[PDB]
Amino acid sequence: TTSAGESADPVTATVENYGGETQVQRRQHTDVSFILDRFVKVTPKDQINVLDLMQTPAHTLVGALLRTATYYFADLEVAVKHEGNLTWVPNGAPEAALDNTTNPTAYHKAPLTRLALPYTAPHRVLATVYNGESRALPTSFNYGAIKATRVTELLYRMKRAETYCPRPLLAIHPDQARHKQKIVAP
Amino acid sequence: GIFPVACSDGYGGLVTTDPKTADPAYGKVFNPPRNMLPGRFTNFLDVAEACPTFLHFEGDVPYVTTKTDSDRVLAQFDLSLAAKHMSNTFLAGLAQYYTQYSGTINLHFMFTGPTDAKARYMIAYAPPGMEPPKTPEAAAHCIHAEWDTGLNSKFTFSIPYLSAADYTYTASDVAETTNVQGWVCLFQITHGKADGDALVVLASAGKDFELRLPVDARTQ
Amino acid sequence: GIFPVACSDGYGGLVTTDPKTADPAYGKVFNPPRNMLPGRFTNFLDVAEACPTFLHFEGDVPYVTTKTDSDRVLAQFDLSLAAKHMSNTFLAGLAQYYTQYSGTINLHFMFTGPTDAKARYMIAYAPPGMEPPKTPEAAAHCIHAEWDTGLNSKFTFSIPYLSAADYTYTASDVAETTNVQGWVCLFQITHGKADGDALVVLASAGKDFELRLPVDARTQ
Amino acid sequence: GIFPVACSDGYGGLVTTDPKTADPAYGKVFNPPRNMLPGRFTNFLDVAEACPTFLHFEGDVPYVTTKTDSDRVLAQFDLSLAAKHMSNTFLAGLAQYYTQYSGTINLHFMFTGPTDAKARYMIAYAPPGMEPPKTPEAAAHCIHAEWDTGLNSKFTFSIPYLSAADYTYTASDVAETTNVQGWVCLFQITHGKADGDALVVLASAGKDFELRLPVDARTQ
Amino acid sequence: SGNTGSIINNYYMQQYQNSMDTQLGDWFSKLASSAFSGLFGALLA
Amino acid sequence: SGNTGSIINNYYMQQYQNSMDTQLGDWFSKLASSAFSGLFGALLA
Amino acid sequence: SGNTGSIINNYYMQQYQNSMDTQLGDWFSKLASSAFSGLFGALLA
Repeated sequence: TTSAGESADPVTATVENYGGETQVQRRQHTDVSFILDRFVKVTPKDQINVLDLMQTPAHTLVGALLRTATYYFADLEVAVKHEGNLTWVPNGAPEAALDNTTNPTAYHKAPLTRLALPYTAPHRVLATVYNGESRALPTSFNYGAIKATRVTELLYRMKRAETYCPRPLLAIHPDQARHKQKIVAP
Repeated sequence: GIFPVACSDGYGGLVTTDPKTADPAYGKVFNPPRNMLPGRFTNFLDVAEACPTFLHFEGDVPYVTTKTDSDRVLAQFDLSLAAKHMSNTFLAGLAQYYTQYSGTINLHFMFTGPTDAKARYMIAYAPPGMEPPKTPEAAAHCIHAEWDTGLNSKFTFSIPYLSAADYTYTASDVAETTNVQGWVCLFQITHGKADGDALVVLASAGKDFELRLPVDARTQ
Repeated sequence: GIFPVACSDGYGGLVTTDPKTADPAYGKVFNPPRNMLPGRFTNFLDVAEACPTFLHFEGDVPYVTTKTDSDRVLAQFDLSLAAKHMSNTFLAGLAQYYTQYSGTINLHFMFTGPTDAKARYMIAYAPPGMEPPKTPEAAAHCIHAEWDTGLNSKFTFSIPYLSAADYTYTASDVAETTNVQGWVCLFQITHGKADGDALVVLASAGKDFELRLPVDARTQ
Repeated sequence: GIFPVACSDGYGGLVTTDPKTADPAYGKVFNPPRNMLPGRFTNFLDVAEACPTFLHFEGDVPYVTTKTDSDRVLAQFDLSLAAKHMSNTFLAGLAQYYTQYSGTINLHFMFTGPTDAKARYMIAYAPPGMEPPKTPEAAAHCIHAEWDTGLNSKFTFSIPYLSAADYTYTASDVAETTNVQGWVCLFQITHGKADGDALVVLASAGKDFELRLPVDARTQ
Repeated sequence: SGNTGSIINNYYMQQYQNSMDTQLGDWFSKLASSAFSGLFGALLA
Repeated sequence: SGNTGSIINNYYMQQYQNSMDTQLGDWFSKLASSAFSGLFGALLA
Repeated sequence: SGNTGSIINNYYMQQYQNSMDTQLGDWFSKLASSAFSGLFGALLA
């Protein structure tokens, strides 16, 4: 389809332009609320872990796909394998309130304890990047902090996820003619 | 008595993608309002279909240069979403996190030459099975299309999805090096005083492009 | 057979704030009657809104003294519920057990001078971003208000809630020492024979003041 | 309180044939369409009833040769689905994975001689209890049937299911060597110039043949 | 109703769960809602 | 329907349990039911 | 609705499960559906 090449309005020259027809296309596996609510591993510290979603790595699935959005809203539920007792603390409380047990602790039940946390940020929508102080994110961009005796592996997933204002997403650079990796085979 | 159950075996382990939701612990939270906030996308294909993104050629550039010699092959790249030319595209950014796809892939071709340079091009789809064509005479027998540079300077050609199976793998096989999904060739046929002038290309998701089966194969 | 269940993993641990109620052990208890018993409050904000409580100034006093010199700044305190002046207030008593709030904070200003001493005052709200004003000329360009002492001797000024975000933290940050939520300044403009006379101040919850997200950060 | 249950004992172990389905882990999968695809069978008996398969005789052959001597016994094989003659049949292929059956077993008899060779045959069912008959005179007193070779060259004789019990074992007993389910004998009565000519036989499931109680006794 | 979050009915009736209250025969919500507002004198725009 | 034996409805809906089939727009039961029977010629009693 | 697969109703109500959203008083699906197609000039067969 010949177009106006610079107006940057969307054009889709479909396959009917040279004969043929299009089929019914289903897009459930690329939905933004379906692709983001599954568990991802992050590396923990020993005791205190702020529950920021931008400490998910950039090589994983829903860490590199969360950074597709500029602004995101999602309720977090965590799943942490620990020993001792794990106290969750809401957004913006003093970090001395991690030791107190009136805050929502979870007693140790083998092997791990998963629990659903609300969106406790003051902002209407969180963000993945912010040019305010030249890390380089405010202290308000967190779901709170969890503190145990020694956390071993704590996992994030983010549900009811709404995303806004897309950002570029990068696949790794081939040095060959095409990036050929060893696919699974019998 | 009490209601007897059987604590069944094999069930109840922690699965990372299950539809079981975790029990709450801290209720009565009212969020700040977010309604009619600008720039929301719902599915990742609508970003990939409404926003085309550049390709990659020799020299880390998105444009391809007209050729003032007897050879008329501007570009000839294999058709996969793990290709070398498709690598910096957003369409192959999210197709790095899936296993298999189907549907058309739009290619957008904007000519950036001056008003006195004229040229015409062709793009053909060579299905797999033999060697890809090296001349526009031999590539006339593909599912091709031609266009010349005039007032509207952009051309969009939808790559057909021809396959035996209904879905094709978005990851080219590590050992198998024949690339048996297909080649796409674009040539120049002639040019008038179009030396050193460019043809910037783009790629977008098609009208009926849909991906499938998400995995996490670590971001190359 | 019996009804099969799957004893799911990750669920069922003891959470201290959960809505699960414990199983009873000792029933058939009838309490003594308590109906229409005087002095019941339902929410802690209604006590904080219907009952204003004093502030704290230099010398452990709630009143501020008129100033017989060229300097006209009676009081200038930063606006937080973890401030030094707000510390003995009931409003900052229960705001020590939450994380963030929103809404107006009423300030009540009762003048306790004799019938021959007259004065007039002003109170301004300096939003954060630059230094707070030190003269009533410079503080005329805030969201201010003036009143003079006459027959009705009490003045109530509702502090506006201006913020970028929808909720602001009730705990001032430990490291960050700029106090980027705001200042509130109250001056005297003039006074007639009001030397040594007082202005007792109070604070109450506003009409639309509501707190959020309770924690337990140990009672300082 | 919470809903009390009793985690019952003895129940909930992993059984390999149970009707409990496993909990899913990865949803939203749409298969490629398969509708009206050719060659579908639903039950394994319909393949065994609509497609007859050959038998096994001495010399690894399916055909039986006419006999030019005083002895007139073409074949005499015991009636079991673990027999030697029935071994290469598809009907005894799937009856190796069950324990017991009932119903008729069709035997198909195609004559492959030239147009000048004529013969007639008989097939009798000798129920268990005494020795099987060795002459067509003695086997006239069974539930027999005769046919001669003419224009239609195929004959189908349905073996009756006579038994005390309602179901008979498809596995002949290891120690018990009398084969107390029955014999089936087929003879020739005469032949005209049919020397060296064949009678290829087949076997199929009957109209009312149905198997029962699947096991896995390792494919002999 | 409290800090309950269950839509199902309770298992134990009402009297093996709590202590039943008995009638015989609130304030600060009425006190905070009778608050004076506006002005005291003739205002201008 | 298979080797299921439950009268209760499934917990997971239909699409988190199986893979959904898609229409586009059997044999040996029709082959075994068209089988010839009886005789081929004129029978007697 | 998400990655849920349960046909039963939730146990915890709605406000002990998620954070409730508040109204006050989408784009790329409208952007991708206004895409131009067909041709630009007079076509032939």
